[PDB]
Amino acid sequence: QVQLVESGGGVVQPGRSLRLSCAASGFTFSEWYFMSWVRQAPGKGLEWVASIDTGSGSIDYAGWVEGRFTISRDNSKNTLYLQMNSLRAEDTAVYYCARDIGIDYNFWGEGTLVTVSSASTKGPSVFPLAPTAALGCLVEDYFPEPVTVSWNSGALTSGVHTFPAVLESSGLYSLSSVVTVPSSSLGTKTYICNVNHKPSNTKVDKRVEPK
Amino acid sequence: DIVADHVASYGVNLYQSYGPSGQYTHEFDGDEQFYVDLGRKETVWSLPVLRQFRFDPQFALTNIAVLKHNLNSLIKRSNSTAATNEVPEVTVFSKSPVTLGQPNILICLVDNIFPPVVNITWLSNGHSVTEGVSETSFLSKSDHSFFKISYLTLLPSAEESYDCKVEHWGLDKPLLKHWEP
Amino acid sequence: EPEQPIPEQPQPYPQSPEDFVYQFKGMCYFTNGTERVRLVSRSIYNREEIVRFDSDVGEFRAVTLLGLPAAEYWNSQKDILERKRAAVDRVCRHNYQLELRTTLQRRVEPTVTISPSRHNLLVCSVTDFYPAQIKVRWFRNDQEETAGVVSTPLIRNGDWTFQILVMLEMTPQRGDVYTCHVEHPSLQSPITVEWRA
Amino acid sequence: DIQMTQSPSSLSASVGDRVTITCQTTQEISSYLNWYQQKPGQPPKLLIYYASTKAEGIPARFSGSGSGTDFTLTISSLEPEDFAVYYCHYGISKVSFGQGTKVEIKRTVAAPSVFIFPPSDEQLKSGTAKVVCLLNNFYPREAKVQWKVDNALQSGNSKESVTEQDSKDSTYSLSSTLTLSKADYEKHKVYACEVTHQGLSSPVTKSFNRG
Repeated sequence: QVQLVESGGGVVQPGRSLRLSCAASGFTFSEWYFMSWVRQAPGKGLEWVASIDTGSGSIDYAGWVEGRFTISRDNSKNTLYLQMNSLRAEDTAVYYCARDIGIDYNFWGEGTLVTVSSASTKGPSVFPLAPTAALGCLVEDYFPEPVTVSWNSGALTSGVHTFPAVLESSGLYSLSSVVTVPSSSLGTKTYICNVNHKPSNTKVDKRVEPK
Repeated sequence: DIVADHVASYGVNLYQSYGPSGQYTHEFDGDEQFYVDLGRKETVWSLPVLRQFRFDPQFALTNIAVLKHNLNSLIKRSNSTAATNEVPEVTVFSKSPVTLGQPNILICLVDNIFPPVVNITWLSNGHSVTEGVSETSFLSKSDHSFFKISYLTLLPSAEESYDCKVEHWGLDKPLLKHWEP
Repeated sequence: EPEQPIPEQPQPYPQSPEDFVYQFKGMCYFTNGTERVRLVSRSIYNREEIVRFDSDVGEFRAVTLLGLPAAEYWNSQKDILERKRAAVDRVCRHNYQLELRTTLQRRVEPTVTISPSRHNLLVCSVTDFYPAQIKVRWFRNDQEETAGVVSTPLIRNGDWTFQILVMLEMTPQRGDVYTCHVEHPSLQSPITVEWRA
Repeated sequence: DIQMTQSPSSLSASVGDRVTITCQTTQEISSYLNWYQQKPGQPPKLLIYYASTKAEGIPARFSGSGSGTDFTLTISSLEPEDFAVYYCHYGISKVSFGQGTKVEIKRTVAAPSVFIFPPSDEQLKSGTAKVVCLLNNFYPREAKVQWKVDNALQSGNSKESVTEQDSKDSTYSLSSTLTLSKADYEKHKVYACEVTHQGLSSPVTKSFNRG
């Protein structure tokens, strides 16, 4: 299979530096390719950062970059790099890695969030929500933004709404995840919510049941 | 076998696994109009009256990226049938009649080039001549072979003889083609 | 607003060092200016044309067995066909307008020179001319000579100029004047070069 | 660099409608214009290449037209799974993207399934009560959620979160979270959630008493 995997994201203080990597697999950089870094600030559009010809090493940057960012590759390792310096709040975005943009049978990575903040990496506190019926999960006080809620290990999909996180006055994120459940169940079925805040290594599993 | 007053190739797109290498050019009546430098990403016009036009190098880059995909697919469907090296046919001549003292251009046509990977060098008394040396891109042929012409700016002299040296995979050793006034 | 040669687009395929070669040629054939215009887009694997788009056919045709999956898939999509059908006007007819003001207006006047060969041959070198269209004639005292006249084929120099050598085998008697008569589209009136026995 | 602008920035259309999005470039690019589609939380997906050629596997309702500086993406008959932001694109090495056009689905009026979640016993055990209120699968987005604590109207102590429009049924879901101290929570008994919507004849209240 062919895929691009971004890594190196998380939190970073303004003025500091960060180096993202995008590992390729299922093809080799030596076959001549255009590898690109495209970023997307939350709720904003796609913004191209830089491209690199794996063959000739040709580089193009967006006019706004102006030396702050450096794109590079290693054909031996099959990895694309983005070295960012003097980070600002403006650079908080999901950084995507892509192959030959605009051509059929080509790929884009899933992305990696890069949060430019003075704040500390804090973990969440998952609390259950006691209930044609509905149950829930409060995932309170965490930093940075990316958390995954899947419920009982990706088995239930229908009527599962995980709400976007809201930033509290303290500076931490908080969200709820609900699911429509049949009236007949509660004591027969054991619904558990799975929460994984990857930047703090927090895989809290809290099953919800009426008291 | 088509008959026409004029014939153009609004795309001689070429891609090879060796390198890998590519070549993008436009031809009109057998002459090279321009080529896209795929490394520098710029269009280089061959006739100066054509410099009034633009040709987006990213048109050529997208086409060569598609050819790369098709090449890979064809390597799969053909069960890796590779190109067979052809024997190039070299001919050295002059742009104008030779008059000693009067500047001239020694022309080296290397015809029947396949695959399109070749070295064309000039020699004078067994030593390589590097200044005044220029060349065309690989120009297409109807039988899907190529030709390439190399040039050497000269000031003819009775005691100065030159050679056109060609290195191709279809030759046992470098083919040296002599020219003298 | 700068004018630009429009290129033909290769279609992505569905789904001693060793070398694998691929060529895509967007051929445009023109007869009587733009009266008759034909587009032939050739896909070549190594030295074999595998699939073609001939505008006179209006469809992808597999030339070889290798071009089969591509001619079936590309033909099954009206988007691709709708596009290649237009390419005769978008690519061929469009770019000919650009040629009318530049390549089809290029004129380089020939340089006519006569020199004896080093058994009795006068060589008339007609060098550095453009377009190809040339007519060379040999005369011995205003009388045309054809029987003893041989030419080389047209020599393409590669730098947008042609060259031709027109040779005459003769028997010189004192007072004989041989004339190379060259006609070319870039000339006002024929060039006449004399050689005296 | 080449710049691209789309029209409109967003649109709302019903299932079965013909949607038309335009892209205009600052320079002639022949027919080398591509269209991407991005759904929420996913990387962009190539829809069209060469201005009008559909990518392998793309539904027949998706089409493109145009050359030079003016291009158009058409969805001949809109489906609920077509809720996404669409982007025009040019460039394999120097990459330009349009600003994006958000496509929203006009659907029939639906009413919210209201639910009220009393605070977690484990969360109260920490010092604060977060009473949650869920509004499920409603259309349109416009909804009023009023908190009542012992019939007294609340204001300035709740936050709201809305999900993105559903891909299958085109509905929204909402979570209003009332935040109170444990001391103020314990000083009252009746907790209501009055919900106002176009799909409701009269406001639906969901309430709970402590125990």
